[PDB]
Amino acid sequence: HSSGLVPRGSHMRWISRPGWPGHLLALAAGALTPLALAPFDYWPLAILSIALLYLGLRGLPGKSALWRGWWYGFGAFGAGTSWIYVSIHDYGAASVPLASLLMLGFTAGVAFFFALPAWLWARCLRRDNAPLGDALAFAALWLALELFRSWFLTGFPWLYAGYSQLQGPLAGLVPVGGVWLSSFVIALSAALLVNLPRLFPHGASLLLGLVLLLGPWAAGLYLKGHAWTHSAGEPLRVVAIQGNIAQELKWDPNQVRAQLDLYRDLSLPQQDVDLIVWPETAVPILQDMASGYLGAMGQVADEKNAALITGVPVRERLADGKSRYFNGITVVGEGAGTYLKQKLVPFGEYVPLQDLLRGLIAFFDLPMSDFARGPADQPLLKAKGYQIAPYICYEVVYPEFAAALAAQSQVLLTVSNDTWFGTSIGPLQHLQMAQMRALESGRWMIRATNNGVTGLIDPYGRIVRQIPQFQQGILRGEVIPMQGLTPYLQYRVWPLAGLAGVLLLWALLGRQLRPQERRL
Ligand SMILES: CCCCCCCC/C=C\CCCCCCCC(=O)OC[C@H](O)CO
Ligand SMILES: CCCCCCCC/C=C\CCCCCCCC(=O)OC[C@H](O)CO
Ligand SMILES: CCCCCCCC/C=C\CCCCCCCC(=O)OC[C@H](O)CO
Ligand SMILES: CCCCCCCC/C=C\CCCCCCCC(=O)OC[C@H](O)CO
Ligand SMILES: *C(=S)NCCCCCCCCCCCCC
Repeated sequence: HSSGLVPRGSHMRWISRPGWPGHLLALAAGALTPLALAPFDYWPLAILSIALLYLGLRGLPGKSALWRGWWYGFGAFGAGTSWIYVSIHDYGAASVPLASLLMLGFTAGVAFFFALPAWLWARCLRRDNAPLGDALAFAALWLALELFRSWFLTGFPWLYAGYSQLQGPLAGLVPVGGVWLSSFVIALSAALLVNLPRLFPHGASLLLGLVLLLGPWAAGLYLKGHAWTHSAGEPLRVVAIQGNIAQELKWDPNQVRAQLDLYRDLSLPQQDVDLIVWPETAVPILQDMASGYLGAMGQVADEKNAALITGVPVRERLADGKSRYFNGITVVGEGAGTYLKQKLVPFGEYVPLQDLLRGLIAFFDLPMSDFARGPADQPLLKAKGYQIAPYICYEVVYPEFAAALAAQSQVLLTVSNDTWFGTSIGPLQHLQMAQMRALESGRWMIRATNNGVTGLIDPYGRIVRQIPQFQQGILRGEVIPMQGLTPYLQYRVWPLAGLAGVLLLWALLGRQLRPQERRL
């Protein structure tokens, strides 16, 4: 049998005990997670962060476990996504005290994405006396935890631990089970290293712990660089245009026309290529009222035997009066199709509780928007006879959602505007998650940005071609259409999710099961 409590005199009990020291370690532990992500990319920190949290929950009761999970999550988001403050301050025009209070509220609320599972772990799931089962149960809890984060309210799938393995040794597992399997193995390892000393007395158990600990790592390295997809056709020559049109939230007539003339003038001279791509809302005019600018741009592409792909605000006139808006992208030239954004950022593209909050937002002079969600099932964009999966801005962040469109495609395309966050680590984290989509999908991704990290991503998630951010530039490069299905795109989460459900159900039942001192 095993208690698990560290022997007295080791200076390690405060970690797993109720009180402020254990919470402060958890706060710092959570703050490691951005370190393991881009741009720092110290991926072993991801294991340490989770290992520290797992250890800090060992003896803990439910009420203090909940708050210790809140402190961990507060450190993760307070350090990992605090960069959201830049958009609110610099482009929302809010003062620093105001913007600080908003971000303080946000990360304190978002920190409950780690508080709730911690509380669930303590009250119902944790088995301190079974080291091997506890590690599996914790890993399977980590999956549920991130899966829940993708779904709840609108979802905030930021800082998944799995993204640290994009260029890490576990990159071989990402095409197999997605970012989900990557997070699962990082948590599983982290709990095994904690409980590994407890298996030293026992040979067979320790051996089994070592296979579970290092087996998947070996499997990830063995599968690193393996191509599950095959060439579908001749390479496409791609030109992406990055015009640092200063974001003006008050959108004014004289700067609009200079946008239309900037993107045109930059496209014409480019010697013939297969694809011209423009970033998010590259043409600022509504789709219906830009027939002239759009129509001319198609013939310019036609003379260049090319397809032009650009983001454009799209309007829908209802039967009664006023319109409805969408953040769309459309294709002209050698191609067709128009895609409408489905995932909308709350408080950026729309107001989630507009009736109460509208007046409140207005008194503090905060920007508001009224974009609407795209339909459930939309066709893919067509360009030179190929199926191009479209992603606008942070739709790339939702892995299950991305996989549905990534399948049934031969190339991946995203246009996004990272201007809002400036020189912070947001755009790099955002970009990193875009590369994971290429690695899960075994497809090339074209990423054109209004100003931040435009590039071409090979099917291994590696950035083969890119241009400097924060300056006007053009990216010339070649991407290859891809055929075939990765295992992750074939089966998605369900194989791993079912395994996790079993492990959670086992732990839940096994925690309360009589250990062969049966009453019957
Ligand atoms: C003591 C138990 C033994 C275990 C080993 C020691 C554990 C503590 C080690 C490091 C935590 C301190 C890290 C401080 C928090 C990370 C720094 C940070 O958050 O920087 C992110 C930055 O804000 C992005 O812009
Ligand atoms: C910085 C916070 C200090 C707290 C740490 C105290 C205990 C360290 C625990 C485990 C090893 C983590 C150290 C790993 C060093 C970084 C990993 C690395 O070398 O990555 C290279 C980089 O990713 C190329 O881009
Ligand atoms: C979801 C968005 C958040 C909505 C609200 C979520 C729950 C808020 C509960 C209390 C708020 C004020 C907390 C006051 C501090 C509570 C301290 C406490 O309970 O400590 C117990 C101790 O840790 C055990 O030993
Ligand atoms: C370990 C402690 C973790 C918690 C930390 C505090 C969390 C409090 C919440 C919001 C603070 C609002 C201020 C956020 C300031 C971030 C500013 C920022 O990241 O800007 C990047 C800059 O542009 C790069 O050049
Ligand atoms: C294009 S949309 N890129 C912008 C990325 C914005 C990141 C900000 C995310 C804020 C989401 C909060 C939702 C809260 C859910 C509970």
